[PDB]
Amino acid sequence: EQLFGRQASLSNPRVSLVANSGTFVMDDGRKNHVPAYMVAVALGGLASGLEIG
Amino acid sequence: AVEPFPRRPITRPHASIEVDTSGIGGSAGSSEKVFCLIGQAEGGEPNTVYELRNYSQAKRLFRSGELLDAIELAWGSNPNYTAGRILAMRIEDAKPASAEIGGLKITSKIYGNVANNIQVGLEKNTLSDSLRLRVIFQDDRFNEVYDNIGNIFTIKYKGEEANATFSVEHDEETQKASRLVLKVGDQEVKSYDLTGGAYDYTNAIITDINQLPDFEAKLSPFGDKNLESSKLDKIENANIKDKAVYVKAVFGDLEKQTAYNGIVSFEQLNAETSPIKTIEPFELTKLKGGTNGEPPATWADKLDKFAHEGGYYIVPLSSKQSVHAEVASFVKERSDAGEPMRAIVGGGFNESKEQLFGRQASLSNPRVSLVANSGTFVMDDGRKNHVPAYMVAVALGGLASGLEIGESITFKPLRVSSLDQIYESIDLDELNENGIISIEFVRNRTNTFFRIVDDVTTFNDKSDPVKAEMAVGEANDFLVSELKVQLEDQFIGTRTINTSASIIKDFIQSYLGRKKRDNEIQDFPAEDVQVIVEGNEARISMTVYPIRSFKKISVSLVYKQQ
Repeated sequence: EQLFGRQASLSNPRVSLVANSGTFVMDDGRKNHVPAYMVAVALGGLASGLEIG
Repeated sequence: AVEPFPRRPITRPHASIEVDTSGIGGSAGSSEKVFCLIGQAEGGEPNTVYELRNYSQAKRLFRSGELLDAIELAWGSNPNYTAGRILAMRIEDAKPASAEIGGLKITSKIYGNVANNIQVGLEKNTLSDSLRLRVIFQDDRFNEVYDNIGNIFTIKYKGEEANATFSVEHDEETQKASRLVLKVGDQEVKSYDLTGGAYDYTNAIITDINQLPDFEAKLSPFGDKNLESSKLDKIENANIKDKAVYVKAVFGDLEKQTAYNGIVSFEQLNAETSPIKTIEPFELTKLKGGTNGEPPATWADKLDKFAHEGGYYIVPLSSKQSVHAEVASFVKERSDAGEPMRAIVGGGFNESKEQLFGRQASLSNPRVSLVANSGTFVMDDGRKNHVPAYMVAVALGGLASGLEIGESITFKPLRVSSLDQIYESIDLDELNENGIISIEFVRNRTNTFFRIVDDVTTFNDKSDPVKAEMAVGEANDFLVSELKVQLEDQFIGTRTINTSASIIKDFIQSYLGRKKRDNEIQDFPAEDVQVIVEGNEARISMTVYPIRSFKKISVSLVYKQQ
């Protein structure tokens, strides 16, 4: 519902809203539990690597 | 014709797999020609012709009936000679079912007695001052629900002034409500006529109201609502300073969403110049008045519907002699008009050969062939059905549709499980000599076949193959028709500045030579062509030898010593 609240406030094709939050295992073996905007980086880093098509 | 069903909109990318007793069934194969059928069939629009490419569409639209069984025979009779595309129209003049409750006239997209099993109802959503809808079609178990119906956006006035009022006016001449005015403290800021122009959409109004420093119009997230302004509802003096003032288009929201329902159409009840009966919640109630009607005494109007459709083969699923005459007259008309066709007919169970001769005596036409045998077929789901001849006629029609133009149905096998009567050699000869097409049984060491003995039309004379053998006549038919239409395009259709008789003669000879190079025709006389031109008209005459098939072999044996 809060996600829909953000959707209600914001509806723009130039932006996408990610909902899930999780944890990542990183260098040195440390695993960090992080908010969604860190997941957003993973989506952004992925999309950056993918080709245009 | 019309390919009725477009895509279903989808929501998510996924793969789903579900066990079932039955599959998707047959499929239309590549074909030069098209196959037309008429018969008893539940579902679909009466007096409308539908094109089918797959058995799934036939199930989805022609929900049940002997017609749907006929399609299965057409594509299931032989995988090698699978029948081509299909044109179908239901004989029964079914009716829709209707419900008129709660300010709404509700009618069924489905036509027939099934339509009365549709239930639709509205409910009041106390949580958001909105109406709610549910649609259930119990036979197909199709359940649909809509919520927050009608409410688009909310307005709040934020200033300290005593009173803010929201008003919408009504036009009685057309029953529309096309004004929306915001007033605060007996002073007006703006007024939006909802009759197009400046504020055609509610989107602009929301933008307009939001610009006002003392107001905010906020979009409801429950369902896309960008309706045109004219669809807003009658509203009279709503206090904008309060917690929430709703802007409503009850029918407009219903009109958009309900268009996507697969079962129902909605109309807004006019009272019985009468004002609008208010759309209000009501119990989920059955639709009523949907029936199958009765078939017409004459099928001529139905057959006239197929003119200019290109279906070479047409089969009526009936045994009535008068109906057969109607088709024969209709086919005769189309052939002269420039649309050649062939009709396949067969009536009743185990009908007497004398009665077959009675039909032959009444009817002798090269454009039609009469099938005598009746039998039973094993079909999908393991059910085996014992059926009249006109269902066998479909198998012949479906077979002939799959075969190439130059190849006859003669002697080809058939999958029919069994036949009512097993004609003897003499019995078969009498039928074939009298222009009756029949089925023959043979047995291998451990195999059994049902074969089509030969191609013969009701026309009896053996003198002219084109009259007798439909395969030969069909080859001539497609040859001429394909030639003329091409010729029309080059000279009549396309802008031609000049033309001579000899030029036409060369073009004709070029066309025929190409056919021989494709093996479509075996031989012909090159010098026999004639061309005459007379003002705006030209006469063309030519001859081509029909193909001859292999019929008789006689053998004798001699035993000897050593």
